[PDB]
Amino acid sequence: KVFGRCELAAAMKRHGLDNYRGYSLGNWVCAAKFESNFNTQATNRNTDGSTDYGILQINSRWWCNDGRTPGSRNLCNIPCSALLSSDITASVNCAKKIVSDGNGMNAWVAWRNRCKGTDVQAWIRGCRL
Ligand SMILES: Nc1ccc([As](=O)(O)O)cc1
Ligand SMILES: Nc1ccc([As](=O)(O)O)cc1
Ligand SMILES: Nc1ccc([As](=O)(O)O)cc1
Ligand code: NA
Repeated sequence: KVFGRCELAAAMKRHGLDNYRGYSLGNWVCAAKFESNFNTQATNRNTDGSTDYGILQINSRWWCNDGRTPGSRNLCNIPCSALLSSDITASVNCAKKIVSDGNGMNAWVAWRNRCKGTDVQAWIRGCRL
């Protein structure tokens, strides 16, 4: 599924990401835009052999099991394919675990480089939430 901007903002809010760990909703919408282009089916291989999955490009080295990242943890206890669903529940639950992990949203390279410190409220302008 390719989400619309306000459509994703509504979904993330309904799942309690807004202000989760102090990160306002625009942070999560911005991250999703620059990690996946709002596409739940997005996958991208990393140099280390792991792969990033879904709307928030969750990594198989630590978070989900993709059957091919030898030496990996599956801390969200989920197959990585579950993170590609049109239903973002699994991605959201796993993201809440990641953002609690210690480095907060810095875990997401696109957020750090393209969202952090910017006017992220712009990402939810016009939405009815
Ligand atoms: N903004 C953005 C554009 C393209 C992609 As991709 O799913 O092609 O790696 C991901 C994010
Ligand atoms: N050889 C081997 C291949 C894949 C995995 As796994 O990414 O499912 O944990 C573990 C070991
Ligand atoms: N200056 C400023 C910085 C961030 C935010 As907000 O995205 O946490 O609502 C609001 C104002
Ligand atoms: Na894994």
